[PDB]
Amino acid sequence: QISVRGLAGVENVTELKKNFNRHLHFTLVKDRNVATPRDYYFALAHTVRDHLVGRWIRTQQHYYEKDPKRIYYLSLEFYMGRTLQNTMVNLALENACDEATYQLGLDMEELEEIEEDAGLGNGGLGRLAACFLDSMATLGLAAYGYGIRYEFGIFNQKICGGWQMEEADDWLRYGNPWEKARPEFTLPVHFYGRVEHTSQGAKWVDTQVVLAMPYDTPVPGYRNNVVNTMRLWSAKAPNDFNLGYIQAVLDRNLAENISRVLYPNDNFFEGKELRLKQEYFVVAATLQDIIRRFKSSTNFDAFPDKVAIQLNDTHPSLAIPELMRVLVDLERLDWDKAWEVTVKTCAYTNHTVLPEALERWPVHLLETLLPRHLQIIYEINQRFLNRVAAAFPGDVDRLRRMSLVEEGAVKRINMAHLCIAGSHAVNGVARIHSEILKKTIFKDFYELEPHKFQNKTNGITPRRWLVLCNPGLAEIIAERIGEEYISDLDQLRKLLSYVDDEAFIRDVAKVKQENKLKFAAYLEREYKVHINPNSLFDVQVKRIHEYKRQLLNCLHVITLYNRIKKEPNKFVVPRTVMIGGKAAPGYHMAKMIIKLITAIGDVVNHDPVVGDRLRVIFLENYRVSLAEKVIPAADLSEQISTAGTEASGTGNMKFMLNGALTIGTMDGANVEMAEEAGEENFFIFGMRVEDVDRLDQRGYNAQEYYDRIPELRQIIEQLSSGFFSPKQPDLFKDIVNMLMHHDRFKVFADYEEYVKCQERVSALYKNPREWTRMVIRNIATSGKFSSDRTIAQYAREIWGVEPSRQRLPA
Amino acid sequence: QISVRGLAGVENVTELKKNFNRHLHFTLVKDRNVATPRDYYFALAHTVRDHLVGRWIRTQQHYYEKDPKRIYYLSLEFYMGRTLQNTMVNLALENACDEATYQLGLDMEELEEIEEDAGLGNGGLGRLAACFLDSMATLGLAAYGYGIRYEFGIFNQKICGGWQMEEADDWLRYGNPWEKARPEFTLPVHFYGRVEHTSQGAKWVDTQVVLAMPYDTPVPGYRNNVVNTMRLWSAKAPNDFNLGYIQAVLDRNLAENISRVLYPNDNFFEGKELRLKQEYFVVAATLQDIIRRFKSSTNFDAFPDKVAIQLNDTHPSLAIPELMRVLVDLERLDWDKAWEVTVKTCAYTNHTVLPEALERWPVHLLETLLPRHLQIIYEINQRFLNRVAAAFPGDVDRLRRMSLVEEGAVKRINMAHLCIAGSHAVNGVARIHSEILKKTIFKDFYELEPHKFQNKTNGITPRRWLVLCNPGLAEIIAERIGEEYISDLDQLRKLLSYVDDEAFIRDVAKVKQENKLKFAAYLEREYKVHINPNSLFDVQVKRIHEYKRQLLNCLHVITLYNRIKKEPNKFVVPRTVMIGGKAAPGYHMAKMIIKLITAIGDVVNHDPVVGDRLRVIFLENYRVSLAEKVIPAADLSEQISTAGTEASGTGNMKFMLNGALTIGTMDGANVEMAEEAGEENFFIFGMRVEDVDRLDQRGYNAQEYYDRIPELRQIIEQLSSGFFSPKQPDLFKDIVNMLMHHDRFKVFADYEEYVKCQERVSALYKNPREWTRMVIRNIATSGKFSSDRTIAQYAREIWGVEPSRQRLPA
Ligand SMILES: OC[C@H]1O[C@@H](c2csc(-c3ccccc3)n2)[C@H](O)[C@@H](O)[C@@H]1O
Ligand SMILES: OC[C@H]1O[C@@H](c2csc(-c3ccccc3)n2)[C@H](O)[C@@H](O)[C@@H]1O
Ligand SMILES: *Cc1c(COP(=O)(O)O)cnc(C)c1O
Ligand SMILES: *Cc1c(COP(=O)(O)O)cnc(C)c1O
Repeated sequence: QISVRGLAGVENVTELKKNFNRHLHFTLVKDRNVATPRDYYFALAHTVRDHLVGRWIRTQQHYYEKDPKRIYYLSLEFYMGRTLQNTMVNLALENACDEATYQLGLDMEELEEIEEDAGLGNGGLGRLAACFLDSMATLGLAAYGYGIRYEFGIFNQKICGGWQMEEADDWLRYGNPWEKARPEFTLPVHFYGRVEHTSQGAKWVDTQVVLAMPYDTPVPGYRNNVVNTMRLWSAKAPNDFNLGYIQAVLDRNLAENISRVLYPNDNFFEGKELRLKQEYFVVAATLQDIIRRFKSSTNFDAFPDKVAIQLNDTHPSLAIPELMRVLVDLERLDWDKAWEVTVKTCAYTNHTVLPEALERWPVHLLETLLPRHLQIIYEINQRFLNRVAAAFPGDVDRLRRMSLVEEGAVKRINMAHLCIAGSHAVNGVARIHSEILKKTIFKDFYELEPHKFQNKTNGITPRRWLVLCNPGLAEIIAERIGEEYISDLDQLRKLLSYVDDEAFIRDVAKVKQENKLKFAAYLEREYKVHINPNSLFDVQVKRIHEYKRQLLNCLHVITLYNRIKKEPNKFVVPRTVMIGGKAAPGYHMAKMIIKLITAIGDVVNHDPVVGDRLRVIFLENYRVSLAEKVIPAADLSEQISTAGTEASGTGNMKFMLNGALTIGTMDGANVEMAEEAGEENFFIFGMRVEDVDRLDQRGYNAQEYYDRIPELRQIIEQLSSGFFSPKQPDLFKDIVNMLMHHDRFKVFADYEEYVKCQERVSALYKNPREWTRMVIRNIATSGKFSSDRTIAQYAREIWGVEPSRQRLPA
Repeated sequence: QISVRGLAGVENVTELKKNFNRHLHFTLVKDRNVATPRDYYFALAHTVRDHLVGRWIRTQQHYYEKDPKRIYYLSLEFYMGRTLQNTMVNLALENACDEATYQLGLDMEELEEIEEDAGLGNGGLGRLAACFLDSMATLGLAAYGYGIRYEFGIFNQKICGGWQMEEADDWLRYGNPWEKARPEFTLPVHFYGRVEHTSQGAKWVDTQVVLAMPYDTPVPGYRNNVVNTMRLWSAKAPNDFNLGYIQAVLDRNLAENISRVLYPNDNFFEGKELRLKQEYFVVAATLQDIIRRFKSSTNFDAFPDKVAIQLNDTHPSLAIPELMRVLVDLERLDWDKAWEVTVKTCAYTNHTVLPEALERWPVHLLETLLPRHLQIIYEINQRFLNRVAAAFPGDVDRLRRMSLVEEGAVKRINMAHLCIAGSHAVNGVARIHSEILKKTIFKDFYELEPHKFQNKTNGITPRRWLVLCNPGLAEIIAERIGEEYISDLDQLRKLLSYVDDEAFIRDVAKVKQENKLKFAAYLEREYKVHINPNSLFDVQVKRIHEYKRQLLNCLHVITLYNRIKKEPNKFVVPRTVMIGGKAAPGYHMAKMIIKLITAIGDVVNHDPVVGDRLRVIFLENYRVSLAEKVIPAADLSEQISTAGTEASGTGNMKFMLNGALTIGTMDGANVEMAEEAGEENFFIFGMRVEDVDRLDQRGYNAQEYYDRIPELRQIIEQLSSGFFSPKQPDLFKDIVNMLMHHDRFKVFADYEEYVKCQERVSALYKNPREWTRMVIRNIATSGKFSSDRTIAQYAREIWGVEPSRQRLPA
């Protein structure tokens, strides 16, 4: 049908049909008379997986011959989403499979919709890991994603009476055709025990053994015939475990709990033992595998020439003491040689400055669970503080601040401190975030070792986030400038010579309108809801957080509503305001914000005076596959975090790529997005980092804003008095109370400038041609925000390897 | 190589090789350079499974068209063993696959050895279920095995210092290529709750839901292109289960525990709630499926014309009240019509008379877990006792004895009573066992309803138990009388015209000697043990039980040893005495007997005076796949249960078929084996049922035998004084104490006649020609003991269907 989906050759289509019927019969043991749409999805999945297999085997083979430096991306989260369309896109099979399925009387798009998201992540961080694996394969890096195969990923979100309910994400119920179990490479992981000191050094004994069983998932590069590996570990009890009889077998479930469930906290730390078990489990099994692969090339001087280990935040920080433990206790290297090897192997990406998100593990937990690691951590701390003392003699305060060990009621290990000490590179995830690291929380570490601190601004894969989710936009771009941009997104700048071309302006607006019609219909079908598709689609999709200020958005929506009620017969640009995201299940305030969003919707959507001029929709179960639908349908991207809180964001980039204008604060990658497009092509409002600091010094008094802004007082009096909760007048007293007395994120301080800036968005939306021209200027400058740029920067400036776009032979 | 293994056609072999290489590449994602023997086993498994798939689909299709009466075999146990060789045998692929694997440089026999037993059973009962499924498929019956997919089957037995240690049977670690998950036919099973009475009858409410997910395993018939289905249920939590968040997800394991582990008790009842949950789970999910399939043919008068349900002992007795509950509470049939349908649908096989094996469930357990079933059971009891009262007016004692409800400290339901009341047929499993049922424990039920009581003598499948385990014997038989006997074992009588043929006598002895050489070498390799293969192989393999009297065997072995020490320089027929079996983990006395067997071995095998004249071997981890090796190697079958305790036995039949002579009591199927071969071709000794009864009336005084038999006193003084346990002189005081004061199974009463009969075995073994002639007379009369005869009898006399040997088209 469309050019960027590849060729449907007569041979290819015939062969895809033969193999689809072979899998339906032999693999699924179904005839065509009893097959369900789900059997047809599986037969197709198996048929596309067959095209991966040769490439996967030849790629892993090639890495054995050439023995390049190996990259190990350690993450507790890989937010993969669906695999089928991504595989077809990257193998150029999409049109062939459309054709082959059409000739068997099936709709490929209907079968695509039956795939479960691999939801093994919370949001930005897990999804960055997935975009990275795609970019590492596209750039021919010998890269491995290592993590945990959670039985249950991020919970499925139901709304009941406007409240979030959680349901278990049973994503493996029907089987995962993408993974290959490798039970033959099962490795032991040790817990508890105690340290004995001998003549021959320290010895970790009386440990409980958990087995780590790997599942390999293929990661295809973009048409380069490279297939890298994501290895995920599953926890298994040994067969002698507890071995009255019955209970011993049932108690195997204590050990297997380690890989049962993803912790559903976004940008928050929960100090639970099961979480620390997950962190050690992935580090212990991964490092044995890394070392096994290295020894099949005694001499560990070459280890950092053959191995880069990237730590995705501090979640796998134990990789540092674990590598020391293996090198010192098992390989019998001296401390200093082992440490040199460790520092040159490890690098640490920091993702947040929020105090409540930084991992600070109580010493009593590490003492019980990982006694030897705690000894190695104390020893690291001693030798690290001795270097601080020598460089800053007499600065005892620096020594207390830089310590890996925090003093207090409970002693904690600062895992971030451990990562900086044990890594040759520390990077933030956007320029402003990397600057904030050097000026604030890591100032001391920066003054000791300025050379370690880098920026690597985040990116998104234009494969999933343009070609796959927005084929119509991909196509009209390819019509003008060819296909090369999909693996070289900087080529999108060539679109600037088309901002005054009438046909291109018409095609960009037509794709946007088609995406909106398609998404409005998706809402009708799956959730019986009626939206005007000629309205401005104002979309805020991201995890529910105080710092991301969904509440600021709520205040704008109630402001629009109050303005309609006051002057009902005046023209307003119509809007569908859509807010979606999950709250962490124990995050009371995030759960109240969801409830307020739905409560606003219950009042606004049923007011006859409002008409189809204002709709408020809570998008249920926001996840990777809902993002692929709603991002392409959006007109306005809401990126309205308080300046200095959103380290980068990646949602922002997705919408820039897909033809939405951004209303945002000078926070995270928003700053670099505005720099690339021009400030005049961006709806920037609100405090800078500098202004928030000025407010903090004098004191944030919310009362002042409530007293000076009559429009804001009206909203607060409405919230307080039960305008939005008639049967429960005090339902939202916690929200009012927090906004008035304990707002860390200064929602009221940005209110006036937000509402005024939202009027400028409406004004431009009245002028379709100038809206679409500004959209073109955004799409055209979105190249920097490709994960291909990000990974090429990690590769050249951290890992010491050269990316490549050269194809492996088929 | 050998004729009964089928043709290796040039096309067949080429095609098996192509598909083996296709599965190694596409299915296992291995090249030939990294593949292990286990990858080669899997590629072959997948290649043979592909030949099942067409036949399976066409068979299930054919049953939908023809809509024959359906047989449902409900068992908590299917002792399947390995599937690969069985599939090849029944599809005539064995020589083709040998040839195809040989040409790829692999040894098929080495790959066969890598398959895990499906050990979803304890022994005789579970293995009867497996032999039955094979015979039902061979006789073209529309039959379904229904059970539980236990994650852990019968434990792996290790011996440490002569003691049994249990290890978890992780049989699914590497995957099961034989099963097909059918998550789309998942059914709810209810537990707990309470009964509400309405206008519209009774209603079971506030229940906990467990999901039952079926796994289908193919059951190929012998070269008739029939493939029946074994459906096993797996327990799954619903996604709203417990739905702080983390614990709710981890607590899903409470529901999934139902199908986690097989209870490892043989011929013993443990009244545990988890066991009752397993019993309801398989019955609830199976009956919904049975009814679903019936409704795709309102009118339940025809139900028993379309459905037979066979209960394998009382383990699925809840099928009776469950069928009533569905018919009365859900389908709104009146009680009497529902009961008529239930009785005509259900039939009950009894397997034991041992009091401690009969299921008697406390009322308080049924009250809490299955409140509605208990109400239906009380109602059954009332209407049943009203018929007893009418037929036997004034016999209040009969009423107490026949009650489904036993009075006492705790009230119990007698599940056997429920089965007789709710079934149109009750059968024992050997003629003497069926007679004992009518004269003793079910006398009262027999006098009320004589027409219900049948015999169906057990059998074994000659496919697994001759062709598969003993190809050399199968072949020399096929040389003389053709192949037809494999599906018509009565044809073995034709071998009687060869008892005086010298070539046949030579070939029978050569196969036996080859089997013994092959088994002696298996012992050397896997367990570093050195046996004389010219010795008589005296084999007792079965679960470790007081009633099966391994101890009587021990007494003979110590007698032989004491006779050698007294007269070292006199000739004795050399023997390898091999005893093997598992003890139930909580069965203290069974665990002590294993320890005594190994303790005898430690003394006997290390005495230089004894030489290679007497060896005692404990065969570790006795299971279906060890039975396929040791049964063909045996000279003497030990079937020495106390008369009236072994309902049938099936081991006995396996050895008769495979060229071993039997030393046994007139117990179980031993009686009919002796009748078929002639008493003169059988080593019968000991008390009959009549003699045990005579001893019971006067009182069993073990002292009397100890006082009169000096040889026996010597053994007891040796056991007591620590002759067999030097460092622990009192190790075996429990064994001596039980034999002297509390022996329910009268070991000493059979001792004298056992030792004298064992001398007659030795005498005949000195005369190879007359031993082999007696062996021929045994093999020749073993036809009755085919499970094909058994199932044809169930079919004609219980289920009301005609067996068929006609092929489905390929
Ligand atoms: O770099 C990827 C994204 O990382 C987000 C983040 C920071 S900390 C964090 C986290 C996620 C799960 C469990 C614990 C912490 N996620 C962070 O909040 C986003 O700004 C950023 O875009
Ligand atoms: O009919 C098959 C075999 O059944 C054996 C049996 C009786 S009761 C029983 C059992 C097995 C497992 C759990 C509970 C009871 N097995 C019984 O002990 C054998 O004699 C007989 O051959
Ligand atoms: C990209 C993405 C995110 C991250 O969005 P932010 O706006 O940067 O928080 C979260 N969830 C999903 C499903 C995503 O695709
Ligand atoms: C046949 C068989 C049994 C039953 O043997 P009995 O001697 O009748 O108790 C038990 N276990 C296995 C593995 C069998 O094959």
